[PDB]
Amino acid sequence: PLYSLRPEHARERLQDDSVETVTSIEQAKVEEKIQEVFSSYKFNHLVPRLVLQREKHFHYLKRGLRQLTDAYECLDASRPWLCYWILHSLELLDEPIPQIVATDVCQFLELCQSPDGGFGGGPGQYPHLAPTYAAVNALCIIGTEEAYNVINREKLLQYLYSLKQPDGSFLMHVGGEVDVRSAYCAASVASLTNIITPDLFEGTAEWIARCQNWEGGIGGVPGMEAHGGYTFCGLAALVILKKERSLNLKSLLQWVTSRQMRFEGGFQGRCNKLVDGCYSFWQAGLLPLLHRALHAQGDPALSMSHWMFHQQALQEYILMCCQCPAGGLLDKPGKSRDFYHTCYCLSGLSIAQHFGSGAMLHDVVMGVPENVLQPTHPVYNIGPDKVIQATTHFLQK
Amino acid sequence: FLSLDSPTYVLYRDRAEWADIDPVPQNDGPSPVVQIIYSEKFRDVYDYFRAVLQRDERSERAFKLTRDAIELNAANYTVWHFRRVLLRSLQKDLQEEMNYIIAIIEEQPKNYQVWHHRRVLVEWLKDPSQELEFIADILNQDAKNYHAWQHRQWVIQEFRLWDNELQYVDQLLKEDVRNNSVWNQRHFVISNTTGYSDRAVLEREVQYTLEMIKLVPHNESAWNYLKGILQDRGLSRYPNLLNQLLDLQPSHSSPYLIAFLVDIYEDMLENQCDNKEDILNKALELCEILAKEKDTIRKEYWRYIGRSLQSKHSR
Ligand SMILES: CCCCN(CCC1CCCCC1)Cc1ccc(C(=O)N[C@@H](CCSC)C(=O)O)c(-c2ccccc2C)c1
Ligand SMILES: CC(C)CCCC(C)CCCC(C)C[C@@H](O)P(=O)(O)O
Ligand SMILES: [Zn+2]
Repeated sequence: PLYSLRPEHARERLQDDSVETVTSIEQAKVEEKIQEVFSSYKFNHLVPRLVLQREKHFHYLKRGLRQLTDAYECLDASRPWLCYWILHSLELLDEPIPQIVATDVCQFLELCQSPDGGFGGGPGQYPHLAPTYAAVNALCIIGTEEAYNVINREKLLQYLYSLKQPDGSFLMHVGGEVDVRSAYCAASVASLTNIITPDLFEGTAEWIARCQNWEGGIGGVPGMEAHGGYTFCGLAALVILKKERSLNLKSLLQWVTSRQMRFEGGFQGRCNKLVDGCYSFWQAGLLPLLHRALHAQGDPALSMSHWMFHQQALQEYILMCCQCPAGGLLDKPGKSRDFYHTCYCLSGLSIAQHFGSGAMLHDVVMGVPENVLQPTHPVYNIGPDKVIQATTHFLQK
Repeated sequence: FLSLDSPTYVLYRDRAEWADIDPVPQNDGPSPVVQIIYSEKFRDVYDYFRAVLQRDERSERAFKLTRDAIELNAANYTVWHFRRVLLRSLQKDLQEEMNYIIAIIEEQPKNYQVWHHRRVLVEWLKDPSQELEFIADILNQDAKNYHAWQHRQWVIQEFRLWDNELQYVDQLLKEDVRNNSVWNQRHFVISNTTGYSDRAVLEREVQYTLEMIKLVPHNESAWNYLKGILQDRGLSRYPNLLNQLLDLQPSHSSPYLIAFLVDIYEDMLENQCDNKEDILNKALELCEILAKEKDTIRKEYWRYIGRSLQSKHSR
């Protein structure tokens, strides 16, 4: 049956060593609700809900894309992301985006774009590399002579150069903070709109490295605990910067891998911390990169079939513990769905279903054959094709 | 003088001190996307914020206006920006400010702008006295708030405040030895103060680490830290480590060990050792238990340590 379900899988439960500390307790409670889910098949189990609410998440996404309740008042200043998650999530699920919204989206983002490069949380807000990423990384999903033109590649570059700091790392926004998160946005963007000068990220690779701590993973800023989100940022930025090898790849792999839960099946952003869907991409997003890393470096051993993580046990979690009855996906069972997770919780499924190291390919689609999503680029988390198109565009300039 | 929660709170249009100005409706274009139906109170505030911001009005009233724009969305970096400004110009009392930000942060600790806004103030006053204690209280609600720890690392570096941190680390360690964040804190206070090259220091830690290992065999932190402070020099450099870890197979087994060994045997296979054939299997063997028994979920990985080790150790 499904790995997660198997009998002897209840060996991978928590042994707290008859000791108890908040971490223990919490991990304990999760293992309960997570178990209850798996065990929840004793009465009927013919064609399990091992289905992916294609249409159900669609309403949530289709609708949420045009209007959001007063609840979303907290995302008031990150509106372009609210576009990015949805547009992406759709592509993953595979719903053509209406060529009429296409404009509106563009027409919207064009309104956030500050006259001084980059984009803003919304109409009339100061430019900031997060939304700016969102916006650009979004415009590219649309990939039309219309989207591509929205971006003022000239100014974007100037903005970037402003956040640019001496030690290499950029600020987030003017007078804002600094952490890998920053560099990744710069890189991700500049590369797409092909606006990189040989003197932009001077030192940046060097900095993103000072981030990799004693745990082999990477942290927000030098000295900070290893964290999956930042890690993805750091590595990805370097896959762009073509510096992967600058880190201790072996000390890194060891970690990521330990990030998967020997029980649940998903990942934990940090050692000794509850599991969490979105990280299904943040963490497991890493291996498809670490693959390109080693292989490039010239390593044999690397498989030719999967990624270095239990792809099944991951899907077996995203599916049995992260989908909402009503729609959209989430953190862990019993947690208010939101377009963020609904995004990265799926991106984290595409990863686990698809493999493409070399000209060869081999998927592993758990659940019903109607659960295969579209591929997702390992570094940008967008159509592996909308990416090729995007670049193969701005380059002609 | 009011608050946004006080019953006697009134919108701004319905106010006198605010009748000599016209609101600025957020233009979302003819055909809006991902639009929010802002509540009356919320939508109102900002219509007024804009009007100010747009008029770069460095007024005392705009200031108060911000506090509210912040309560509605303390995640709005723009509003935070225009705030520091008002602080600059109106030349406001910064402690009067510190008190305000301690509050907010206490309220929404998982925020970015609210923290960075505390750092700004602090570097302005050049006085971190309050910090170490504050952060601590935050850490006493969430012994793992990233921001809290990060803010702390900065406050400790920028102001050379080490002296009494290693105690702190040890303290919270009792509280919850499994706290991976605290473990990272330790290796911050040491690598930056005494370092681990010191024979006594590296000695001291490793010993202790092992302690926490025996006390709680499955604490995946104690182990990552043991492998953590001994991995640079390589493990083959500390022979005894391979025997002690062997006196744990019984009432202390854990896949966290199975691996350390393998790890050890790896570094050994990288340093011309005797029995460059007895270990090479003694370990490839241990990779089995992992992938098929003790740590199967990581089967795919192990089934690579195996391959890798063979791929470079034969004939
Ligand atoms: C237990 C702590 C949980 C932290 N978590 C936030 C959960 C959010 C998800 C969205 C609905 C509300 C709750 C993850 C997280 C961490 C950092 C950022 C992050 O990047 N930080 C900035 C984002 C600025 S977008 C202008 C901040 O100001 O907080 C974000 C993020 C990402 C995109 C949009 C909005 C947010 C909050 C999310
Ligand atoms: C913006 C990105 C590309 C990636 C962000 C990745 C993250 C999920 C970041 C997590 C932030 C941290 C350290 C946690 C905070 O929520 P807290 O300090 O409250 O625990
Ligand atoms: Zn999450």
